[PDB]
Amino acid sequence: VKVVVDSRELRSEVVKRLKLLGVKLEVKTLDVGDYIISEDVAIERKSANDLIQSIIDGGLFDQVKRLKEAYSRPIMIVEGSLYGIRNVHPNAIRGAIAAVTVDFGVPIIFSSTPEETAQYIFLIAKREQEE
Amino acid sequence: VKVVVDSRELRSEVVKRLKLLGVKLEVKTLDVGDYIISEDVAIERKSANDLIQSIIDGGLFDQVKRLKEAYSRPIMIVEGSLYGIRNVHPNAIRGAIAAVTVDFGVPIIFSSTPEETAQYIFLIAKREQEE
Repeated sequence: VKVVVDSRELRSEVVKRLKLLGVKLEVKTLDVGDYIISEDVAIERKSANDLIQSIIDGGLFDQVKRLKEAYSRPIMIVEGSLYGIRNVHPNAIRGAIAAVTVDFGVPIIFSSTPEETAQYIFLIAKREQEE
Repeated sequence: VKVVVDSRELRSEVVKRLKLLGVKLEVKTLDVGDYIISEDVAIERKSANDLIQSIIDGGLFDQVKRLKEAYSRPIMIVEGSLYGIRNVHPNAIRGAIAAVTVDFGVPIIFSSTPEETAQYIFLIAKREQEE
């Protein structure tokens, strides 16, 4: 399987696992997206803390808009637990999640670790190659 | 906000919280779906254990198919943690999740408790009423 990865992700643990899984990576500096699977499928990796921060600063919807305008089938992988992070009401997180997945129609898959994020990227890429 | 609930959910903790939130419920016996928000939006509540079981028995995709054929904008809320449940490889769960959200295009929102499931149903219903 072949995956294009944005330069900023190069030395991440995600890339390490993708390489262990035998994925062939092509590095590029992308204006949008972190991992490109096909001309239509792109993945944006976001830590739970960054998701919450983007909700606090009201920048999440602009981000999703940009992802959708660049790829017809974008996917967001939120990495890390969203529970236990105070300073923000649960409804603020829930509301944002519902908005992105149901309104914007962009899937928000949850990963517990960078290794799991890599496993998701791998299985999606494999299905793409077969498809 | 008004929500139609399937009879089998009547005495759940989800319904208890929806009532506390001031939601007006209409009970019906639905052939598909557990909570109906609009003519287009329906929600299927599934425990983590039942999701895993449906993957084991290969019945998940048939279930999603039926949800989609009944409602144009179906939503699945998986309640409970999917981690720590052996007898099934993580990739089996990940693969199923990716398939439903990306391939079938049905959002899979994750809830930690029946109370959280109710909070999601509530905020979605409210946005529907306003919309």
